[PDB]
Amino acid sequence: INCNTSACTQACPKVTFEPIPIHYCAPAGYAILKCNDETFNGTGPCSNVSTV
Amino acid sequence: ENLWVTVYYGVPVWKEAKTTLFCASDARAYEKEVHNVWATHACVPTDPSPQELVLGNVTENFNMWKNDMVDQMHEDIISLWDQSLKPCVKLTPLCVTLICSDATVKTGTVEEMKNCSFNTTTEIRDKEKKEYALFYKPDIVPLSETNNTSEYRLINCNTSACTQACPKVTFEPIPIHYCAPAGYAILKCNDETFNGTGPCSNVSTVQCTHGIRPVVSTQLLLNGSLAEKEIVIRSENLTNNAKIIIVHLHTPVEIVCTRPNNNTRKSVRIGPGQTFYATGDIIGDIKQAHCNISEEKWNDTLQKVGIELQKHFPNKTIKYNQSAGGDMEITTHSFNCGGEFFYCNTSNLFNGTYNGTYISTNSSANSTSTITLQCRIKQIINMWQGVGRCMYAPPIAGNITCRSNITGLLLTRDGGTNSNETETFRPAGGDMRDNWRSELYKYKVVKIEPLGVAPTRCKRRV
Amino acid sequence: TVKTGTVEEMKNCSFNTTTEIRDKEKKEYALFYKPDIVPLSETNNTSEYRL
Amino acid sequence: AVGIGAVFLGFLGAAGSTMGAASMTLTVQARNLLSGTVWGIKQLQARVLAVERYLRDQQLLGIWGCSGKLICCTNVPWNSSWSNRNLSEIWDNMTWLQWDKEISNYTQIIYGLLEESQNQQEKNEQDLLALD
Amino acid sequence: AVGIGAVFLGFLGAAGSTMGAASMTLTVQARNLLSGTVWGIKQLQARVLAVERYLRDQQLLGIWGCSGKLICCTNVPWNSSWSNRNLSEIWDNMTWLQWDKEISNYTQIIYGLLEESQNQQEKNEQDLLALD
Amino acid sequence: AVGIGAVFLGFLGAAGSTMGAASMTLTVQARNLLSGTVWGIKQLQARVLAVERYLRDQQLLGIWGCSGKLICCTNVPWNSSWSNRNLSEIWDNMTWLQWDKEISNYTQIIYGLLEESQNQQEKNEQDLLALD
Repeated sequence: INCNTSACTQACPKVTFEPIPIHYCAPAGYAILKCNDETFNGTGPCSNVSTV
Repeated sequence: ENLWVTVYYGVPVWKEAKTTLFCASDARAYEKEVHNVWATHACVPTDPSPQELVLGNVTENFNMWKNDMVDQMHEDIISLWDQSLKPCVKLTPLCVTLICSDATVKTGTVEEMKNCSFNTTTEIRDKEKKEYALFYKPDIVPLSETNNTSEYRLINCNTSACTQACPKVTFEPIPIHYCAPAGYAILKCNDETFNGTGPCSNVSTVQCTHGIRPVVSTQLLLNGSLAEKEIVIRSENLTNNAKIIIVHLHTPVEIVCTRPNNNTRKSVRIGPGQTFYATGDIIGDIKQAHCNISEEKWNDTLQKVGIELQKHFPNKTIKYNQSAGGDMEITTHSFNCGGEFFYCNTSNLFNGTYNGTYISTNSSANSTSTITLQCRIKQIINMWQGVGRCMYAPPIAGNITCRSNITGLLLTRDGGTNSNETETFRPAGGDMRDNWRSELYKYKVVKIEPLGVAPTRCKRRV
Repeated sequence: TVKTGTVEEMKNCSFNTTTEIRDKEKKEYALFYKPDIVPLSETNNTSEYRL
Repeated sequence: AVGIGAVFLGFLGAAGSTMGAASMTLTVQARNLLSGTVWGIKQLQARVLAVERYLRDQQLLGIWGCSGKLICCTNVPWNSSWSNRNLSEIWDNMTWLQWDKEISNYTQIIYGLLEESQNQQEKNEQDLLALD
Repeated sequence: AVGIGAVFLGFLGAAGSTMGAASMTLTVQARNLLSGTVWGIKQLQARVLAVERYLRDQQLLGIWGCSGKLICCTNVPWNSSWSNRNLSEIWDNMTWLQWDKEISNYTQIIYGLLEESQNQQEKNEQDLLALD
Repeated sequence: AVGIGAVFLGFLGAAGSTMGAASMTLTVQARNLLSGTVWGIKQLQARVLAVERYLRDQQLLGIWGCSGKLICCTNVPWNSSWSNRNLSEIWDNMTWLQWDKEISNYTQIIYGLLEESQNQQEKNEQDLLALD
């Protein structure tokens, strides 16, 4: 399929495709805040907030 | 009356140092062009406004030919030219046998371009395809081990493989500001007619440098900044004939360059998804690439250079002469106007000797004559005399025009014992640093040393 | 063999190397040591070798 | 005119006003000694140069005293070999840059004396608190 | 409450306790303002961001006074144009975050007054030691 | 001894001289805790390791007090569980490294008490200057 657009590399069969969980952190001097209110529609205030 | 020593922090003293300066672009060309512009993609976008000091009683020594800032700029230009050519096409598949004859476009001969035909590889490895393109001369060399037949090859096949310049990338001198890191400061002169060394009685600090342009040419600097009071002639040692003579001008002469013919542009598919752009046809008539300069303005700008250059060479008529012969890169004036790399023959621009009296005949009479140079063009250019740094400039459809203010001449002096009444000044240059040294002549970098010791005749109660 | 006799360790290998031009191949030689040289994959005991 | 917002808040603008007057402005220059893909090295090493340079000066002022005040009397008397000028000459005529050319001599000898005298003071303060 | 060690367990745990009570636990938050192949840039520039941020705040406190103490009164009068509230309102009702919304005005003017008043104080201390 | 520079100019020269004599040479080791293409990570991360480690120790001394004098009395009395020795034993017989191997216990408990007592002191100074 790809001969007319690019050259595809074979994925290294030793490499594994699995969603191992990832935690994101902020550097020193910053903080991560998260909501706790239920049925949060994605915008607006959260009356119960936590640092992590 | 015992005397006690004291210490102060944050005092204004400094010493020279070779730090790493940075950039600090103009922050106006940082739309999508940030990834397009050559020699700007790595720069930080900032707004380096000037500073109005003018320190007062400072008397700082400056030097231009021992400066290291220009060498850091040179290293940056080298390493950022390579960085832009990495992610696109290598022309190794083009290094084949080219069966080429004169183009003979539409019943008529064109002297400069060969119509080459070669077997290119399609996307599928098995099947080759016969393809053609109009290659210039210089780019093309006769092939070895044949009886003077019509078999040719590219210039660089026997030394290196040239990468096609990424056609999205743009060759334009977008201005560059250089800034010293924190803890250092940039000093600059303000005295007029600074000959490149010695004290400057009027000195200033700045967060970053003036908007230097990374133009590269030879035998005529162009699009540069101009002097303030008079033509300034600048050389490390005028008594040594090996030194370039940066003849910085006050008034700019204007040069107009063009390529009249209406080139097309065709793409040759090679390998998995790569393409190679080359000229396909010239849909029009045939031309001469040329550059135009006013004859009156050039007479004025050589008369005044004669006057200013006669001060250091008193009691002498001043004679100009053509270059000393060699390849196109050495003898001819280079450009990258509009993306095409011209190579203009500067004879008879620098021709004739102007009498020591310098009778300035510029007056009400009309002298609209223009001196017209004639220029070759290349595509496969070995940059900065590095054969491993070669690249292939893609063709550009349509005819080109390129206005430009000029100059500061890059002259060199010549003459034996025989003449001794007039000295022969030839065009010179082609080295990299001299084009950028002529705009970093003001600036100097100093390390602040904020810790100091002094007496006060007073003790710390304890 | 060198002028009458044979060096016991080295082989006078010959091979078709590519020139700078992709189309043209040139016949070339060089004295490779043994250890560096192995008989070719699945041939009838001929004098064909590979690195 | 122009004012302090350039005249020192740019940089160094008391460089020719003599140390009698240049010593008044010290703070706004001290404020500016810190504010700092292979080109990422041209930014990281530019950042780290400023940070280490700054700390290597605060290191000395904490060792000499008194500690971070920007002006300190040190209780270290002048050796005779250093005595070249009268105090009226220095603070009223010379500049800080000019004065650096003379006092750069003996400089590495001063810093040892300042360092040593601080240990004596700190030990003595412990003695006073112990006796008190 | 909750012990003071957990009142700023990582940070900010007194963010809603009013500045009368939040100012009593500053150290348990101040301690954590510093503790910091192309992904090596994602660690180095994360480290250097913390270091330069920290020093660029310690730089100001060493200039204003008194020097680094976590609480300093500054001998700079609270100008009338900044005077919007009585002290009973501030320290007993408003959180630090809420107060930042009001006092963020005039902020860059305060830092100049704090900086310059230190030079006057240090010069005065030089005068006192000279006269004493 | 011998001059302190000759003993101690490199590093650690008093590592076996008992705690009494080792406490005189502190500065010249304190001065040496801060000094200084993809292969260059062995320089950048070597630089940044020294800088962050240095600040992360100066952070504590500013929180405990008093502040960065290199010797501080803390006004925090010894809890009974820490009591091990008489003072004549420690300073006259034990080396600093030997003493570290004993008092390495309890260590993280001390730092909290030092941090808390500083807030009490600073609050008291606010009270005194307000009442005064």
